[PDB]
Amino acid sequence: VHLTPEEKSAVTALWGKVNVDEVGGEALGRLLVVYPWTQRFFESFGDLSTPDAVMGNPKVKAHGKKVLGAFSDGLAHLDNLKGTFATLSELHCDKLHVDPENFRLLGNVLVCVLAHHFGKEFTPPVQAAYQKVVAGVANALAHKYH
Amino acid sequence: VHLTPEEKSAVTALWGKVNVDEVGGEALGRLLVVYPWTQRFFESFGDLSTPDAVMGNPKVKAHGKKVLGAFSDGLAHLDNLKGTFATLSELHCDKLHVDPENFRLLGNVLVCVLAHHFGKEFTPPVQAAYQKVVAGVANALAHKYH
Amino acid sequence: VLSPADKTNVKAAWGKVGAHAGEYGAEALERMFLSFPTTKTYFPHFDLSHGSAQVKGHGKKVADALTNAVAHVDDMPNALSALSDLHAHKLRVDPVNFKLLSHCLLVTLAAHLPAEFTPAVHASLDKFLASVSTVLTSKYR
Amino acid sequence: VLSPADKTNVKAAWGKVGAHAGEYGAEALERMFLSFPTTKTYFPHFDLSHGSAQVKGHGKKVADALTNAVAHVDDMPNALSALSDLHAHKLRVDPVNFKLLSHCLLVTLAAHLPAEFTPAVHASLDKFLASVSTVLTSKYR
Ligand code: HEM
Ligand code: HEM
Ligand code: HEM
Ligand code: HEM
Repeated sequence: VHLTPEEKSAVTALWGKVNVDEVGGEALGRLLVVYPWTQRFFESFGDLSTPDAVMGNPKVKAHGKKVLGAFSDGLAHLDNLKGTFATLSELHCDKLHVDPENFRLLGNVLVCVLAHHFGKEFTPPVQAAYQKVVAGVANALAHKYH
Repeated sequence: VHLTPEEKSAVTALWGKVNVDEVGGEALGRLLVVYPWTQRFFESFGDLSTPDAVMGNPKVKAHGKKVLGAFSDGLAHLDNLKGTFATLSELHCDKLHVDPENFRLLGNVLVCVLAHHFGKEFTPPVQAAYQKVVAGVANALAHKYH
Repeated sequence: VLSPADKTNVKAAWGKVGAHAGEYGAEALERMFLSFPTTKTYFPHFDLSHGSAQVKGHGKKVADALTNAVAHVDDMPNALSALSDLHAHKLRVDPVNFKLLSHCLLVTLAAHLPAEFTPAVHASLDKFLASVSTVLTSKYR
Repeated sequence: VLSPADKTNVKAAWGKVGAHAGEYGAEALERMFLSFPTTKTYFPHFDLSHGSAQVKGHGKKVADALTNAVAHVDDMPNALSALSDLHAHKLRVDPVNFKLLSHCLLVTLAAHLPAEFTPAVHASLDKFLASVSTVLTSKYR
């Protein structure tokens, strides 16, 4: 994506302070709760009937950690998001059959999770940069769909 | 934009039968009538109170052909709609304050006008290449918005 | 929100589809699958090749629902309650997709009913499809 | 549609805003201009610089319209009809922008209400804002 260097420096600075294990569980869990239709991909995850069933569900929480661990790595390659996510793009298309719009939904929910966590620290300009980042990821993830 | 040559060949081929005058006239007219809020940029065109008031308005028409005419030419640079549209980009942003979403709206009205006119000939697959075209145009034009 | 002019206009255009609704429903599906390949994520179990029977069959399903919506234009919500239940709780198609399908149904129609697809008929069906779409995604959350 | 808990959740989350609504409305705006620069096309006649009071002045207005919608959570359509009339016919803001501002408002709230911005409250607020946005664009055509 085309981030300024103060933008990529801001992305990176903050990102360094995020706890991926729990931020991952949190953004995935919030996705399933706010956009319940997204639950269609996770019936095997069990009870997702209530916010607490969802947020504290160990499969939800363990899945969250993978996505963000994956998100965390493209962060190291802002210059090559597409190649970074190329196999994951195919997986999601070809095998999981995930509508790429889910990627944008998660991006926003993520942005909201960061704000929630950083407070004052997630400033207008810091958000604008993350907005750029999550959009890049959604696009790189949707790149190989056909 | 990623067009196949069969895609590109089929684009080119029907484009060749476009009477830009009436197609640009029809396209811009339909926009103002279907999505009436796009009219906010043309009060100085006059009476737009009716589809007929709008379809039959010489201002709509001539603006139609103007737009459609600039459309025609990025088709000559399918490989660089971006640099092809850079100035128009700044002009729509910087001067006309056109919401780039209007561009998407246009692309879809267009695709509808083309079908209307080519009937049977605007096939599933011809539509598909065109959809790729009007999407790259919308993006190239939205390119320089800041 | 369908005005009496809108309703009248949709009744018109749709009556003229008459016999081909099914044929048109399937063509719409086919234009969407090709134009918006992300829509395919929802029919992984359909053979999506050209002239598929699934697509064909599905086309008529959709066609008939649209017809039923036309007939009950003033009570769509009730006419389509079962279908909103279905899309919202079992299918769970992302709301953005309703727009791609609607558009494809617009092109299909435009290309088959030249004369009747006037700027005003076009404005009308567009609002039509939009309300059908809103009704189907009204129970998502 | 807002459920009893949606309402309860929005009455309580908004309640906490209390005082800063205008302050928060202003920031939501700044967040929107910055992240979604295409949104600036509607505010050409404004000062879009950090702390402009054009923006502060506008922010408060927005926040009060929201406070009002909250206060009439049971009759939002009527409560904001004037505002829909306006956005529909005078401002003619592309509907898509309602979704971007709503998001910036959700970001703003989460940034200021750490403790009340729960999954449950988040869900409620998201639906709230979307119904507000729905009311506002209902008269576009
Ligand atoms: C947004 C960025 C995302 C990233 C980086 C990501 C990453 C991953 C990874 C690394 C896996 C495991 C790969 C494997 O098992 O080989 C995975 C699986 C999966 N992802 Fe994504 N994902 C993302 C978004 C989403 C979204 C938005 C959804 C739908 C709501 C989704 C649905 C799935 C599903 C259903 C699986 C398989 C889980 C299972 O049942 O084992 N992903 N994802
Ligand atoms: C989407 C592809 C479009 C293209 C290629 C395009 C092209 C053009 C061109 C070439 C001009 C003339 C510039 C000049 O005077 O030198 C123009 C003017 C203008 N366009 Fe666009 N246009 C597009 C879409 C739109 C849309 C969707 C709208 C709003 C509904 C819009 C609003 C305007 C306005 C307000 C002007 C000023 C015209 C005048 O009064 O001189 N354009 N456009
Ligand atoms: C105008 C909007 C739509 C209408 C009227 C409509 C109508 C229907 C109908 C009548 C059925 C058949 C249910 C039955 O067996 O009784 C159906 C099923 C289905 N629809 Fe929709 N639909 C619409 C939009 C969409 C969209 C946009 C998608 C996804 C891109 C979608 C995906 C599906 C799927 C996957 C099925 C089930 C297929 C199967 O199990 O064979 N629908 N829809
Ligand atoms: C839920 C969201 C929204 C609410 C509650 C809202 C509310 C308001 C209010 C209360 C006013 C002032 C009316 C008066 O002077 O009495 C206003 C004006 C305005 N709004 Fe909105 N609005 C919303 C969404 C939007 C969006 C998304 C945009 C564009 C991206 C927008 C653009 C405008 C503009 C350009 C004005 C004129 C203000 C001026 O010139 O000072 N609004 N809105």
